[PDB]
Amino acid sequence: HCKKFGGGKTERARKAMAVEDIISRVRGGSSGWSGGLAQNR
Amino acid sequence: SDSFHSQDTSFLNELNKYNEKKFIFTRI
Amino acid sequence: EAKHCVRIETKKRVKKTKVEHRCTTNKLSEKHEGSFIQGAEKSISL
Amino acid sequence: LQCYNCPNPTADCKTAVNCSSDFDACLITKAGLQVYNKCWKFEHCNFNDVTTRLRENELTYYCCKKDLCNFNEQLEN
Amino acid sequence: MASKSGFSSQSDRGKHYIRRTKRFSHTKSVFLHAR
Amino acid sequence: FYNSTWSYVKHTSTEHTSSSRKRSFFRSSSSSSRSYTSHTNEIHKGKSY
Amino acid sequence: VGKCRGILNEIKDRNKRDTMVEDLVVLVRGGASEHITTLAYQELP
Amino acid sequence: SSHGCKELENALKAASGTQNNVLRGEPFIRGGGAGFISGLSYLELDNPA
Ligand SMILES: *[C@@H]1O[C@H](CO)[C@@H](O[C@@H]2O[C@H](CO)[C@@H](O)[C@H](O)[C@H]2NC(C)=O)[C@H](O)[C@H]1NC(C)=O
Ligand SMILES: *[C@@H]1O[C@H](CO)[C@@H](O)[C@H](O)[C@H]1NC(C)=O
Repeated sequence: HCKKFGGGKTERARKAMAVEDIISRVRGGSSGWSGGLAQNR
Repeated sequence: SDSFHSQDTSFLNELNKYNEKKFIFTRI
Repeated sequence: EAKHCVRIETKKRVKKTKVEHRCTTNKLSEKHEGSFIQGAEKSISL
Repeated sequence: LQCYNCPNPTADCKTAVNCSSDFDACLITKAGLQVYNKCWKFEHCNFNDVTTRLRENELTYYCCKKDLCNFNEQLEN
Repeated sequence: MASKSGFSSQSDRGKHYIRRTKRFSHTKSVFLHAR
Repeated sequence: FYNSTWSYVKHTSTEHTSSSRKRSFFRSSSSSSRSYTSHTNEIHKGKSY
Repeated sequence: VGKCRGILNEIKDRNKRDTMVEDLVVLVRGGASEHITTLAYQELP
Repeated sequence: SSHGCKELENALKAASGTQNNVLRGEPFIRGGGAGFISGLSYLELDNPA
């Protein structure tokens, strides 16, 4: 009854990059309370 | 598309592009 | 607000006829609100 | 449909199978060497869907009518 | 746009057009000096 | 101190409608609708202490 | 007989530049270390 | 027979808003303890006196 046809070209190109970098350094003050400031400002 | 058989031609062309940039810097 | 609607019909025969409507409407609303509060205090104490 | 089925590239899909539902079209697809045949679904001839399911980007296909229509050489070239 | 004509003949001609534009710009500035 | 606040809205719409049917062994209909809206809102505040 | 013809054309160009720049300098001179530091925090005291 | 029906729309919106909020304060003290001076001269915006 019917004949059905097609064709074509598909293209995808991707570039994706994510960088996360945190430094939290505390010099001076006691180990515990400098560590507390290092962890949670 | 034409009919007297009935017969069709269809054409498609597309370019879909997406770009995103997100930069956060904080120094204390 | 205004509505202004007019209508005319005509026919003539030994044949031609016209029936016709044209009408136009206007609406307006202005709304106004205003407030002004002013005040002063002095206090001199010795 | 009762189609030839080859979900994986097969340059001469002769794998006729009794997916013998009556009223519905088959698929033939040629993507160069990447030739495919399926007990496809009727009510379809969408290039984007074929590229999706068959994972092919240059393919040529027919949604050929009803039963046994879809032997591998029905696509010329 | 929509056009039709006929006699035995038919001739249908439709058109659509859209030109939608959005243009937004917000700025905030704060200067806070304490001494 | 003074605290001052103004608020204004002007809403206007204008519309036109037309119909015209004619018969003279040739038949015709003709119709036009035209609508215009202009809407303005202004709010103004000055506060001094 | 019938012959039909048609075109659809479409564009959606959308751009969304967004930026924040925040500079805070705190200077504290004199007093005890404890108060000097907590004054040197980023919030007003 | 011949028929033709033609439509146009042309909506437009334009909004603009500006704020300026300037606050200035200069508590000044002579005399009294340095700590009471700094405590009192520190401007509390909810109670500026
Ligand atoms: C221009 O067109 C857009 C898209 O239709 C309009 O945004 C719609 O507005 C209605 C009424 O406010 C909302 O119900 C829809 O949810 C909106 N759609 C989107 C995707 O935001 C916009 O209002 C139009 N602009 C003008 C000035 O008429
Ligand atoms: C930092 O401290 C706050 C307040 O005590 C708390 O709500 C938060 O969860 C803490 N976060 C971390 C990582 O310790």
